[PDB]
Amino acid sequence: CFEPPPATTTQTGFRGLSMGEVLHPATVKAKKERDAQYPPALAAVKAEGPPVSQVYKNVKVLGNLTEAEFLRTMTAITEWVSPQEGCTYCHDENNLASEAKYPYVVARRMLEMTRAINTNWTQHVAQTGVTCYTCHRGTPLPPYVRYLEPTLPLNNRETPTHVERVETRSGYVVRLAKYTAYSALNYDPFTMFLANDKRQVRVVPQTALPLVGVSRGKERRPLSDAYATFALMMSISDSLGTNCTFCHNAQTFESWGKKSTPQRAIAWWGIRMVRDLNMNYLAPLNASLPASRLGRQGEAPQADCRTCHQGVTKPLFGASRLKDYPELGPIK
Amino acid sequence: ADYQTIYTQIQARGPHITVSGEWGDNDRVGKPFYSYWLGKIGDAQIGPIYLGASGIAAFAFGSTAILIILFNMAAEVHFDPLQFFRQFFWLGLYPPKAQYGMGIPPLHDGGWWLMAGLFMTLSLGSWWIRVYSRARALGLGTHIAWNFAAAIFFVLCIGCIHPTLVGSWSEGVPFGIWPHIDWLTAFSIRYGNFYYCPWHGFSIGFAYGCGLLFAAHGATILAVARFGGDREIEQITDRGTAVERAALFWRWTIGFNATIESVHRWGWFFSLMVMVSASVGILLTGTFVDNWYLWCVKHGAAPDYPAYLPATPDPASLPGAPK
Amino acid sequence: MYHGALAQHLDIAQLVWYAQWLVIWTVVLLYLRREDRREGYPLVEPLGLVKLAPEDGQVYELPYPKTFVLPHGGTVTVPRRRPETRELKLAQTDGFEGAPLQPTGNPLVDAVGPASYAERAEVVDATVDGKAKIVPLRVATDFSIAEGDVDPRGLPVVAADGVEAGTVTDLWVDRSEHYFRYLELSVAGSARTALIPLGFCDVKKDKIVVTSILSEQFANVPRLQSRDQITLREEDKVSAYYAGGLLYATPERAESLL
Amino acid sequence: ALLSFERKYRVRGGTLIGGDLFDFWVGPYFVGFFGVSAIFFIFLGVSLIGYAASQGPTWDPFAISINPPDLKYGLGAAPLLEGGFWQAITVCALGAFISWMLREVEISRKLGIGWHVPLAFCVPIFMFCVLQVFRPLLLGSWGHAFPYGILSHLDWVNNFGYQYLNWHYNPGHMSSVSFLFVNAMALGLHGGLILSVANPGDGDKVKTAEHENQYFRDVVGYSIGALSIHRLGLFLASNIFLTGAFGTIASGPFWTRGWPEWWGWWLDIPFWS
Ligand code: BCB
Ligand code: BCB
Ligand code: BCB
Ligand SMILES: C/C=C1/c2cc3[nH]c4c(c3C)C(=O)[C@H](C(=O)OC)c4c3nc(cc4[nH]c(cc(n2)[C@@H]1C)c(C(C)=O)c4C)[C@@H](C)[C@@H]3CCC(=O)OC/C=C(/C)CCC[C@H](C)CCC[C@H](C)CCCC(C)C
Ligand SMILES: C/C=C1/c2cc3[nH]c4c(c3C)C(=O)[C@H](C(=O)OC)c4c3nc(cc4[nH]c(cc(n2)[C@@H]1C)c(C(C)=O)c4C)[C@@H](C)[C@@H]3CCC(=O)OC/C=C(\C)CCC[C@H](C)CCC[C@H](C)CCCC(C)C
Ligand SMILES: CC(C)=CCC/C(C)=C/CC/C(C)=C/CC/C(C)=C/CC/C(C)=C/CC/C(C)=C/CC/C(C)=C/CC1=C(C)C(=O)c2ccccc2C1=O
Ligand code: HEC
Ligand code: HEC
Ligand code: HEC
Ligand code: HEC
Ligand SMILES: CC(C)=CCC/C(C)=C/C=C/C(C)=C/C=C/C(C)=C/C=C\C=C(C)\C=C\C=C(/C)CC/C=C(/C)CCCC(C)C
Ligand SMILES: CCCCCCCCCCCC[N+](C)(C)[O-]
Ligand SMILES: CCCCCCCCCCCC[N+](C)(C)[O-]
Ligand SMILES: CCCCCCCCCCCC[N+](C)(C)[O-]
Ligand SMILES: [Fe+3]
Repeated sequence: CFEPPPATTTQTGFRGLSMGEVLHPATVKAKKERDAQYPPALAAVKAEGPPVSQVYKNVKVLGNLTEAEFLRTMTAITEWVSPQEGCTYCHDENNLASEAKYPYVVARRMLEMTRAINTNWTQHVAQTGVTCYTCHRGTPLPPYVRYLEPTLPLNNRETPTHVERVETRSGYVVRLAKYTAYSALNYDPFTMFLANDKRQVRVVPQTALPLVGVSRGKERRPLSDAYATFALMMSISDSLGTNCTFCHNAQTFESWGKKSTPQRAIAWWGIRMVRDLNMNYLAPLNASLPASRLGRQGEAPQADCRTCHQGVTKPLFGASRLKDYPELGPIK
Repeated sequence: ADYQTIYTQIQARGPHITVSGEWGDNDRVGKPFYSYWLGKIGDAQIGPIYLGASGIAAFAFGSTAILIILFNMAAEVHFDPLQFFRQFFWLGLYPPKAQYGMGIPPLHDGGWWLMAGLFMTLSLGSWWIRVYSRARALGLGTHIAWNFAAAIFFVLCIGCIHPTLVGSWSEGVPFGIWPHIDWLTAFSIRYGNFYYCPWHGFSIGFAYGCGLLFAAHGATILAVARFGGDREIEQITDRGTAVERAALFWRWTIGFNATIESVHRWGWFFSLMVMVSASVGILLTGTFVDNWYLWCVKHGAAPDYPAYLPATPDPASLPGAPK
Repeated sequence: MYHGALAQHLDIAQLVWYAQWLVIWTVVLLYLRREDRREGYPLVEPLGLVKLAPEDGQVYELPYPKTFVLPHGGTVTVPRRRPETRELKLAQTDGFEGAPLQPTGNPLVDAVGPASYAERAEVVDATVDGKAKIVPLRVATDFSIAEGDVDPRGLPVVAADGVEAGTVTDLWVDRSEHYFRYLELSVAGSARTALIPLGFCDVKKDKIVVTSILSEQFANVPRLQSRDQITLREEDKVSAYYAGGLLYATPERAESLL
Repeated sequence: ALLSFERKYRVRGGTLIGGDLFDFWVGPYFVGFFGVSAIFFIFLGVSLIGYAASQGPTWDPFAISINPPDLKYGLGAAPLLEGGFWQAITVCALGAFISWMLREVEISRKLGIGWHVPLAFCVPIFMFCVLQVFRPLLLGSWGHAFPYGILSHLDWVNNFGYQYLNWHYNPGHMSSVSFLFVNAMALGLHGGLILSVANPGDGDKVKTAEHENQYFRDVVGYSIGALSIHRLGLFLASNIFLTGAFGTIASGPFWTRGWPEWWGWWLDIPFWS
């Protein structure tokens, strides 16, 4: 039922406003240990010999690396994505230039996506960056992805209940609730807001009085947009293991300036980045995936805030490998 | 200590009294029975109950509304009885999610909600008639009915008057445990934080005052139960030492006092004002104010605070930012 | 353009704000606070001598009289002139305006301070249909003690000093509300009866404990006019008597507890 | 000066401390020792509010705000301008409230009535302590307490709630809200009823105790009775804070997640998961 004291608390607004984090140490420790499994950087290698564009036969992304540099990458990729499966997950034992296994082609696009993240989305990932490990955590299927309908459990490494299974219709409300921090909000924030750029998150008017011409009847946004934004915010908070005051002074959710923390701006960039990733890198990959990876509408698994963050306000508590693997970005 | 104020030490039994009303004396059904444990903290007699036309009409319409809600709820769990009990709190009947304006919504998107709203409203009106006419039948003033009227009026405000004034049924209160709760935040978020709505403030002021008054009034009467202060009607018409001491306790404490009758006017007025203030607030919201916080800023009332972590510009307004 | 805007930086909600305060203060000041004054007004000063004309504020603070049509005949009008006639056996402890008064005699018999009774009608409170409301069980023979509960009839009454002071002979019940309000008891060694409000009674299974007065003080409990019914003023006299004991039964009860 | 019936009650005695020294009235007000301590604390607190408010940005009453210290000062004294004034004012508040309660017991003793009213007044004093003292002790800073300002204290209630994503799902809150609602409803019913019996209108005659019970038996099939509704009303009102205090104390010290998630004890039973 309850969590024993003490609680760790932080301050994120002026004194007296009750803004800041409330954290259970046990829970933080369990997440710290889970995230400390991040494999350490492989030892640096001397840049020696010709570029692998001249040495190997089918190297389209990593072509400016030397042989030892490139094989160091391939070791790191195997550690991050398929340590249990090994190099043969993506490769033919007898022909390392064969694209015959689908993980090869996907991994190539993932290489491009990852460098895109570290080069074009520094407004969100800063100097910390991502690697394949950030999402994959040592398995080819990342533990936290989303379909065009809610699935349970959130961690696909756990085995679903009959009711949790997406085909059991009697369990839909619970599948939806657990994605919105157990609220009864009747909206799926992922397909509404993170799958594409079609919907506006902001719903609150920016004037005191209602403007004539947007304020009556069918000119009005339905109230459901406000439910939906709230649902997105429940989901976002739960995905970072935090509460609203991490980003907002609830005195005025819609105001910036002194009424928002810098984390709110970073979160804003995060919404745009996730949209780019899903629309332009992850959703097109239903062409290249087996039918057992796709959802009930032939969609590929896509990313939300939890995919990288897994319940922590900084993924892997700020761990970085950017300086150790320049080939993953940023790219000049 | 006066143990009588905690519970009845020695209970009494006697023949059941029936005060005759101008009509309906035969529509009292049931046989009275007595509960000894109830009788410790209250009156031991349960029943009979009057059973007029308006009361049955209320039960009729109410059950219809309940049934429409429960059926839609069960549809939400594909009629699995076990998941229905599990998920009961999270199940609901929703007004339209899409913007149809004031057009009648499809049954699958708000029509059933509108239906359940109609029958609940009829049930409330029917019960109101019961509350009113029962008073006149027994030769009593209609004070309760006018308080109850304000409470019904507030429900109509959040249920359909405010939707029709802004012109969208999408703004009604859903039916269900958690979902009617969720509406409060969706609404407050839409209209710019309800803490900054002065009529929220008024309503809360009166609601808190109802707690203050009933704690204070209840405590006062119990403190003068030894002189019979609970027999309030005859203390109104013939002031006894009970109400003299009650009046002097307050006068010597706060500097002024009520009478045994006027304290009930105070209480009645405070109760009424919870609902009247709430209704003015909803009637103004959406029709004439869009963001209550900005409205308080416009009129120079909102507090401001220093930044703690750095002030943060809206990134969407920086040059070259994506949409 | 804006819904709710008016000329020169006014909006409708701003006006309603003012109106709402005006409504509140009107009801509170001009209505409720005058209703509050239908008892005990006009106030009493160190002699209000101006018999020729009333002072203006005393007229302004009062509501128009209202008349209650009583259920068994009669009318009461409030507010009205009701000075307290009876001589009070109290003396001013000082010259200051709000210095306390001191009892000169025995305050329980003299009915001052917490022992004071109100001057209610010397009238028996009545049921809907005219009968006496508060009657002992010997008269109210269709009323019983509920099965479960001590029948106190026969039990002794122990006073504050631990002395048995009498024996409970009957319970008086409210026939309108089905609720016992007094015990009747014979005071031992005095050949009379006394009534006790239940609220002063600790009903145990072998005794009735009564901490408000001493055993000897049961002798001077106000007596009733009739044996089998009580008037509203008598109810006040009886109830007040024990309450006066809370402060007066012993010299130490009026002084500070610390 | 005095109500027509007041003089016979204006007797000596009933104090808790000081005997005759403070046993007197000033106008309608009884004084007593706690009258004196109350005025002391009120004067001190209002002075500190005034001094603190003048060192602040504005004089608009809606925007003045005396705030507690930053969390980093833990449970220690903080500099006057940045939390100290809040600390001082808080102590005056507690002095004033407790004095006020104890003054009411003295008034109760003199009149020979029950102490029920100061008893009831303990509940809101207790709730104030839950918010400003006990819960900040359990968390380790006075910084978690609420600020003194007409509108600013609402911003604290606001953010405090959203620190647990949706406070409405707090079970102690649900209980508290339910008592606030039913208490306001009962007071309307009780006041409505009494007025309806004494004021039938039309020169009709005033009704009776039996009419009171007949009305509620007729409408809802039960009537709790005259004395009992007053006991129930005190019970209902008191439980607004008595049950609410658990939902407040729990948040932070005994629960750090959102309050909706707390209901997983029900939703996630394996039997129907
Ligand atoms: C946990 C949640 C709380 C809360 C949540 C809350 C909300 C959500 C709202 C209020 C509102 C109010 N609160 Mg607040 N509050 C207040 C006082 C107030 C008033 C400004 C106002 C109406 C109160 C009322 O009518 O009650 C009933 C009592 C009555 C009717 C008797 C009259 C009391 C009088 C009107 C109070 C005036 C007090 C003075 C302004 C302050 C004292 C000044 C000094 C210098 C003498 C005090 C004095 C305290 C203390 C000492 O704890 C307190 C604590 C809390 N409030 C907690 C922090 N309160 C409302 C408001 O409009 O604020 C702007 C409002 O909407
Ligand atoms: C984040 C969102 C919040 C919010 C959102 C909110 C909204 C949107 C509205 C309120 C309203 C109100 N809020 Mg507020 N609120 C309140 C208190 C209050 C109430 C005093 C007031 C009136 C509601 C009421 O009494 O309904 C209880 C009584 C009701 C609902 C009447 C029911 C009567 C009916 C006849 C009953 C009959 C039922 C049938 C028997 C059953 C049949 C059913 C079947 C057929 C299905 C406090 C004390 C606080 C604190 C401490 O923070 C707070 C904070 C919040 N409120 C946050 C700001 N609140 C109302 C208001 O005043 O707005 C100006 C309002 O409209
Ligand atoms: C977004 C955040 C929200 C929120 C956050 C919230 C928090 C954080 C807390 C509450 C609490 C409470 N909320 Mg809740 N809330 C409530 C109702 C309530 C109250 C019933 C309850 C107790 C308030 C309290 O502690 O007063 C405090 C009042 C006090 C202490 C009175 C002190 C008086 C003092 C002894 C004397 C003062 C004297 C003056 C200074 C003297 C001046 C007088 C002059 C005239 C001379 C309603 C009805 C609603 C609706 C309709 O939505 C609502 C929504 C919300 N609440 C939003 C969801 N609420 C409290 C609770 O119980 O939670 C379980 C609480 O801690
Ligand atoms: C500030 C003003 C307050 C206020 C005022 C007032 N509120 C009143 C009156 C006043 C003056 C009445 O005169 C009337 C009444 O009659 O009281 C005895 C009444 C009402 N307020 C109810 C509920 C409510 N008030 C709420 C709030 C506020 N109100 C605000 C706070 C809330 C909240 C907070 O959500 C709720 C849920 C119902 C009990 C009742 C209507 C039943 C009905 O409309 O029928 C609807 C028809 C049905 C079939 C529903 C059946 C179930 C219900 C519980 C009815 C069952 C009764 C039945 C007799 C049981 C038999 C038992 C028997 C076998 C032993
Ligand atoms: C469930 C229990 C209920 C309940 C019960 C009862 N309520 C009682 C009694 C009972 C039984 C009394 O016997 C007593 C009284 O006599 O009635 C006239 C009283 C009283 N209830 C008051 C206020 C009240 N009740 C509230 C709530 C409930 N009550 C709940 C609902 C609320 C809110 C917010 O809800 C308020 C504001 C005062 C009017 C009065 C105390 C006067 C005082 O204490 O004098 C002493 C103090 C002063 C005169 C001023 C002191 C100034 C300090 C030093 C400096 C200010 C500091 C302050 C903290 C700053 C705050 C700023 C602000 C904007 C944040
Ligand atoms: C200057 C100096 C040295 C003075 C010394 C003396 C001294 C200690 C003075 C104190 C000065 C102070 C601090 C005064 C402030 C007084 C205060 C706190 C007033 C608060 C008033 C408020 C807002 C009350 C809210 C409650 C309210 C709306 C009450 C209105 C209705 C009333 C009067 C209710 C009280 C009341 C109740 C509850 C009954 O049940 C009852 C039953 C039968 C008869 C009368 C009554 C009755 O009067
Ligand atoms: C999927 C996540 C892979 C795992 C595990 C391994 N490799 Fe890989 N490899 C992968 C891709 C998508 C590519 C193409 C790279 C590009 O820039 O286009 C490669 C390439 C190679 C090569 C060069 C082969 C050639 O074209 O001649 C070699 C030699 C190679 N990979 C070796 C290698 C080893 C030894 C691995 C286990 C340590 C390994 N790879 C894992 C995808 C994936
Ligand atoms: C989150 C932003 C990711 C990062 C960074 C990387 N990957 Fe990824 N990958 C991600 C998703 C959501 C998916 C879809 C689920 C799926 O299993 O397809 C994938 C998929 C792959 C695959 C295919 C594996 C399979 O389907 O069995 C491979 C081989 C893969 N990803 C490799 C890979 C590499 C090498 C990465 C770093 C260069 C990398 N991914 C980053 C999410 C994310
Ligand atoms: C940071 C990681 C956040 C947390 C935790 C919460 N919110 Fe949020 N919110 C955040 C951003 C970046 C934005 C802007 C979205 C955009 O695309 O522009 C928002 C927006 C809102 C809004 C809408 C405000 C408007 O202008 O209409 C609301 C009402 C809101 N947020 C509320 C809210 C609540 C209640 C939260 C805790 C449950 C919450 N947010 C968390 C960033 C972050
Ligand atoms: C991997 C591709 C990510 C996805 C998807 C999302 N985030 Fe992220 N975030 C990521 C990194 C590598 C970092 C850097 C950590 C650091 O040390 O700077 C972040 C940072 C944030 C922050 C800043 C938190 C802070 O303490 O300063 C926030 C508020 C944040 N992220 C929010 C957020 C949201 C709301 C997302 C979904 C829209 C989201 N992130 C996705 C990596 C990735
Ligand atoms: C002209 C026509 C077509 C349109 C106008 C129709 C009209 C007047 C519509 C009005 C609609 C209104 C007033 C809607 C208001 C709805 C509101 C305020 C709903 C609020 C809360 C609902 C709740 C809590 C319902 C929960 C439902 C359940 C728990 C299932 C029902 C079962 C029950 C046992 C009910 C118990 C409720 C409670 C006593 C515990
Ligand atoms: C809008 C509510 C309409 C409900 C209609 C059904 C109620 C019937 C009223 C009968 C009243 C008869 N009467 C006056 C003798 O009590
Ligand atoms: C609980 C919300 C209370 C907010 C109170 C704000 C009221 C502002 C009214 C302003 C009156 C108009 N004017 C001219 C003085 O600005
Ligand atoms: C926010 C709700 C406002 C409620 C206002 C009720 C306050 C009662 C004022 C009592 C005034 C006393 N007196 C003697 C000056 O009339
Ligand atoms: Fe009463």
